[PDB]
Amino acid sequence: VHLSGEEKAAVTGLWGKVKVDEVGGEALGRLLVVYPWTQRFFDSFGDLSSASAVMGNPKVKAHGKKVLDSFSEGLQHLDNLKGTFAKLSELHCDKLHVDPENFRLLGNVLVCVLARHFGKEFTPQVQAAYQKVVAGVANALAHKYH
Amino acid sequence: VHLSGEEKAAVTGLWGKVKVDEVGGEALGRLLVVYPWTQRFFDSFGDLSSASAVMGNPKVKAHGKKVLDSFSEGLQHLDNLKGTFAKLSELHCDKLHVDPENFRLLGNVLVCVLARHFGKEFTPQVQAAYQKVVAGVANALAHKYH
Amino acid sequence: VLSSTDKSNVKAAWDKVGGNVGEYGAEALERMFLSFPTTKTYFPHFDLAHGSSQVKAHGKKVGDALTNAVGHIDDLPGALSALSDLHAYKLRVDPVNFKLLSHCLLVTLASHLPSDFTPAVHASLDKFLASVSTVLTSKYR
Amino acid sequence: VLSSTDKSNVKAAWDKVGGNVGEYGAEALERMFLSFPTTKTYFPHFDLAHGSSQVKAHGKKVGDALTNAVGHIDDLPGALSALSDLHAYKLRVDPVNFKLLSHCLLVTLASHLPSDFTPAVHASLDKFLASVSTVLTSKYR
Ligand code: HEM
Ligand code: HEM
Ligand code: HEM
Ligand code: HEM
Repeated sequence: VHLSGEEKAAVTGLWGKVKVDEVGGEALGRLLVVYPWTQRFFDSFGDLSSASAVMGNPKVKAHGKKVLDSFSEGLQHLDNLKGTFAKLSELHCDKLHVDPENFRLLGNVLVCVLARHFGKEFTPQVQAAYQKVVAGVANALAHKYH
Repeated sequence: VHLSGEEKAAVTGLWGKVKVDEVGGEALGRLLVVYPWTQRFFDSFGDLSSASAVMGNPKVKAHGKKVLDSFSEGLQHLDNLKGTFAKLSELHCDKLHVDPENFRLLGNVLVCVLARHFGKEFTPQVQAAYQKVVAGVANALAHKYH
Repeated sequence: VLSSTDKSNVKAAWDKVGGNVGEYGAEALERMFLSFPTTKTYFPHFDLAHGSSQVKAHGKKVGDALTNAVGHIDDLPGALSALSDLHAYKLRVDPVNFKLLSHCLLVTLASHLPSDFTPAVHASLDKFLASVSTVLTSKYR
Repeated sequence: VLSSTDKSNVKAAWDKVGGNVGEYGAEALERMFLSFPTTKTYFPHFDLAHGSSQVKAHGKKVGDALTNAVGHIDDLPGALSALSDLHAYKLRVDPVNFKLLSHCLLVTLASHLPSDFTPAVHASLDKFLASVSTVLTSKYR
């Protein structure tokens, strides 16, 4: 879907203030604690048996950064998300066997993390623009499953 | 996704034996009893307050037939489902406000109805081919939501 | 399904909410209406502008209902029997909408209580709201 | 959440299943593996060919567990505590897979019992399987 001129401005403004080395790791960690079955995809990362273990794991933090960088590329090609994510969609389907419902859950955890970091600045209006972005990314990652 | 030559043959064989005036009405009725919130979209159809009421309602039966006819057109254009369902996708999104999760539920209820009607003839192999068809239709109906 | 540990976590979060349950209820509703415009169709009889009196009053009702659930967390079907009657039999709300409101409640709590909203507490709260949601969309007269 | 009426319906269906619970368990598994090939990845240690001895044995275990649930339908968390430990803590099964197996169990019952599988009974069985699924994917030590 199309973002309006105002929605685009709000997204660009907040994203320039994000802690690039921090936000992605917290989002991936909360996915693994809140929705505990997601731990199975990351078995090679180590001990994930309690909330404290997941949130202290170095491999979880590093991969979270790579995920954030991918969101950042998406933000520069909002009218061609399918072409941008075509290769990654093939990977998550054909090789990793991730059910697409999990793409939606990760998007919403990211939104909860932006809320925790920005407080009063994460207004209903800023949240609304980000919901359009995370939905667009989820759909683009799912497109080669069909 | 592509159906194999064998999958296409199994779909064509069973569909020629379907009771056209019966199967669609039973599928729509079971949707309304098993998943009772779906009743809200059909308020103009009358009394839907108990299992017996839903399954005896004439407007539910008639609309179920129209749904079946749409599935029948889809079966003749399996490599161009998006173009075929483009108009209907716009309607269900822009005018009717139906959440796409419900398209999946209707597909699976239809499969349960085919099982009840065909018994031992609805083998694991026949079921597998029909799961590819109902997934393709659900995706095509959702495509203009994005 | 909710553990003894989950019950302790939920009660801890609610202690920190203090006297603010009504304010948080109203904010969660406002976030839902703007982000997900289709949810507005369940409230055609409301004025849905920011800071409306109708949204303030309703936010207080939703909040107070959640406080009663916490106080009776050992038997949720027993405590919520009347509210289930309303949401399941009369209003016929699609379960997808309960996911949207629950998410908006979590976003609100995260915004206001950043030091109390730990990953472990986030997990217990998501479970509690899912259990409440299931009770409210079930028919059990 | 399950009503008194739901409990009566589930017990009625199970009466009609009679001595065939193990056969229906195995058929439901076979339908799941063929229709939804990704589910095979939880059983890399099995021979998954039609009529295999391993699928027959496992079908009997799944079936017998459901019979115990019916007999203790007033307290499912109490009856299923050990099986939840296994599916939630050890196996870490994605909830989407419980939806696929439950659907395949309904397809199996519909195939074999067309006169007993009424819309009202279909509704009560879908609820019972959803409740069992929630218990098995929840952590409550
Ligand atoms: C927000 C949507 C997502 C984005 C943008 C994303 C992005 C990425 C990227 C860029 C990679 C590295 C690709 C490469 O090495 O070539 C990756 C790998 C991976 N992703 Fe995702 N991902 C998303 C959602 C998910 C979800 C929900 C799961 C599982 C529940 C998942 C599981 C994995 C796994 C297991 C790997 C491989 C990790 C490894 O072993 O190195 N992804 N993803
Ligand atoms: C299997 C996927 C579906 C197909 C192929 C389908 C097909 C159709 C067709 C052909 C029409 C008539 C279009 C017209 O009058 O121009 C229609 C109308 C309608 N559909 Fe669907 N539909 C599907 C799923 C659903 C679901 C899941 C719901 C709700 C939960 C729904 C709700 C409605 C409603 C409310 C109408 C208008 C009925 C009336 O008032 O006349 N549809 N659909
Ligand atoms: C945490 C979940 C929820 C709780 C605890 C809750 C609680 C309540 C309460 C306490 C009332 C007022 C009952 C009274 O008359 O005394 C109410 C009414 C209502 N609810 Fe909910 N609710 C929830 C979710 C939802 C959702 C997701 C929707 C739809 C998007 C919804 C739609 C409505 C509507 C339309 C009314 C009637 C409003 C009026 O005119 O008074 N509810 N709810
Ligand atoms: C109605 C829901 C289910 C029930 C009642 C059930 C029941 C059982 C039972 C009774 C066992 C054997 C326990 C023992 O060792 O004595 C078992 C094991 C197992 N289950 Fe389930 N199960 C269900 C759903 C699922 C699903 C959806 C999956 C994954 C797709 C799954 C995967 C497994 C696996 C991999 C084992 C270990 C098999 C072995 O090597 O023995 N289960 N289950």
